[PDB]
Order: sequence, then structure tokens, then C-alpha cells
Amino acid sequence: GSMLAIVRLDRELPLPSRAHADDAGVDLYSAEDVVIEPGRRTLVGTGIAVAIPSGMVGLVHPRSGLAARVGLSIVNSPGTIDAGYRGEVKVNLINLDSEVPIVIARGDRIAQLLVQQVELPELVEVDSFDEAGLAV
Amino acid sequence: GSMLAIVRLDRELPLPSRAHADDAGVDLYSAEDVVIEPGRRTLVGTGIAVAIPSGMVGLVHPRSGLAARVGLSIVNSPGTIDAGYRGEVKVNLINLDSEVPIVIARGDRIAQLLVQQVELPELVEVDSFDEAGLAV
Amino acid sequence: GSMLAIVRLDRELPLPSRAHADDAGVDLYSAEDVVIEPGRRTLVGTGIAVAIPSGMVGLVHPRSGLAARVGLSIVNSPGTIDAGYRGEVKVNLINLDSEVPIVIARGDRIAQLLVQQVELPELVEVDSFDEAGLAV
Ligand SMILES: [Cl-]
Ligand SMILES: [Cl-]
Ligand SMILES: [Cl-]
Repeated sequence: GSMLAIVRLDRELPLPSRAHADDAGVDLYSAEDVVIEPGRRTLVGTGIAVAIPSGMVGLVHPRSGLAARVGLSIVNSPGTIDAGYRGEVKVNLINLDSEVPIVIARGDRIAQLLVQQVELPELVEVDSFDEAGLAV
Repeated sequence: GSMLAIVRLDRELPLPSRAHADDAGVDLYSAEDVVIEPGRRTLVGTGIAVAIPSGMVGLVHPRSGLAARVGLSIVNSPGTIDAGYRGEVKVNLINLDSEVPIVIARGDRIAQLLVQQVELPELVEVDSFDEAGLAV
Repeated sequence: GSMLAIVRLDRELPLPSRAHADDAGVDLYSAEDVVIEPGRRTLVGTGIAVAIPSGMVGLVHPRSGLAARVGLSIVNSPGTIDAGYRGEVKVNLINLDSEVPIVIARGDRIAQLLVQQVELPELVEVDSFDEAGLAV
């Protein structure tokens, strides 16, 4: 198997973990108590940092279920975390409901983190796609 | 090549299929007739279930083209389907238009399914990233 | 390493490039000057085309930072680009702010392009998941 190094910047939150072996995502928690009014957005810290491996990407998705059903989502979904980035993971949350505010308590699940391989091609300009080495 | 097992829970819908060999996504259909009013959302069944392989993830994306141009999207995009999950695939659809309802007929394309490899690291807490085995 | 062929359909825009070696995404630019009013959407050309390799997918994501903080996103995020598709990459942008228009100048960063491997299974119908060859 493999590992992902994680720092709890906020030591009072629980350590994120993969609940079941097959689960693509790991839930991340809110470091903040906030109320997001209808149609509004706010950047919320998760209180963790990660060391995504070289050649991979971290992907931050909204969650399904009750959270989605109340209209919680992420403005820039999917959020990306580069191997470079070892700062706090912060999530740009939006309330897509038109009438009902979303109350978020500190410790509440607000997003999930996936990890995948990523290709890192150098972009090479061509004048047209009539070049050797391209898909037919 | 490879295969993905699919169950038609709703036997009266057509079987989803990859239209062209290179297509990343396979279109999924609505099992329901519904009208989504401006700014509203609703959870809609696709009438299918899939068996995502161990070590992979299913990813449910909104479609481009006319659907996107009328403002159809998915609240929690991208939706994820774990190797665990063999229930019906349901899509949390939202109408992002401010004035015009979106009419969806049973059998209409409402999302696309991609399949990718996924990494499944165990999350290991560290006090800081000054540890052996990490990207430089 | 690897390469991705890119055509500048609009020769007056700068060539997109991976800013740092570990960056998952490459920023794409607007070929257009446009103002997106609150809650409105518009399809904007990037002035480039790409040749995604066989067996891979291009993924077009919204960007984090100031763009996300003003409410810029993509209706059908993540946008997908197939190995088939060698036309101009166009982005369905939406202003998720309720009050403040988003001004986009020609040359402004409006999205990022990731490249990943993708699985291309043939979908095979089964009557139930009680079949050989499936995850336990
Ligand atoms: Cl490059
Ligand atoms: Cl874990
Ligand atoms: Cl197929």
C-alpha cells in the first residue's frame, strides 16, 4: 500500500482517515463555526496540510448526501492541491440554496480529498495537428 | 481492453454505452420526468448501478453543450462512485439559470460517467513535513 | 518526460505553459473581453486547441484564489476534452456572485487544464452483480 503525510495545524480536530478501504475520498473537517447565507460563499480552513506526492494531484470534492441536499458545494470544484503546496487546505464553500442558510459547526465534514496520479506534459506549440507522434 | 459491469435497474431505459472509442465519458439517462425551476435542485435516479473495480473510482460529471448552455449542472460535481457502491446512481441536478426552468424527460441524457484509477493512501500524521520519504 | 501538442488559434495570446514542474494544471486565457453579470453564464473561447493523447482525458477546472473569491466558476465543471477533440477549447463560465459583475479582459486567466490517464471500459450488462470477475 501507500501513505499520505498529513499535518494537523489545528490539533483539536480529529485526524482525517479513510473510513473504508475502497473509499475514493477522505472527509475533511471545518476548523470554523460559520453560517453561509443563501447564495453566499466563504473560504473555510480545514486545519490540515498534506504532502501530495511528486507526480500526483490532490482533488478536493464536495460531498454527496445531506450536505449536497442542503445545497453545499465548492465554488472552484474540484479544488486542486499540487505536490508543491504544504499550506493549510482551505475550501471555498458556497450555499446554492436560494432561501435557507447552511450552518456549519467546527468539526463538521465539509469536503473530501481524493489523490490521483497526474500527467505533467510540457506543452509544445505546433502550427496544426498534421505532425508525427499524435493520436489517429 | 477492459469492462465495466452495469445493471439496468430500470429495464425500460436504453443501456448506456461509450459512443466513440476515445470518449472519456459515457452518458447516463434520467429515469424520471421532472421540471427543475430556476435555482432549484433535485436528486434524480439514472436507473443503473455499476461495479467500479477495486482501486478505481467512478466520476459523475455534468455534460457540455446544450445541457450546460441551459444551465444544467450537478450540485456536488464531480460525483464519486466507490468500488463499494452497487446501489442506483443518482444525480443531484441543479438549474443554474435565474429565469428559465429546465424540462427533463425520462430517457434524457443528464450526466456522464468516467472511470479512473485512484490512489488509496493511508493518511499518516506527522508533526511537520521535515520527514524522510517526502517530495523535495 | 512527456509532451502535449497545442495550437494557438489566436496567435496574439500568450502560449499556455506549466509555471512550475509540479503544477497539476496549466492556466488557459480568455480570447474575449466580456462582463459576466451576477448569476449569468457565457461560453468563452480560450483561443487554443490541444491533442489529448489516446487513453487520456483533458480536464478543465476553475481556478482558486482571486477568481474563485469573486465567484467565477464553470457551469459543467470539470470540463472534459477527449482525445478525439481538436477544436477550440471553450469554457462555460458562470458568475456565482449575487451582486457584483465579473469583468474579464482578453488575456486573463479563466481556467486550468489538467491531463490524466482515463480508463475506457466497455460497459457490459449483467442481471445482477452475482457474477465472476467483480470486486469482493
Ligand atoms: Cl509547459
Ligand atoms: Cl487512512
Ligand atoms: Cl461501451
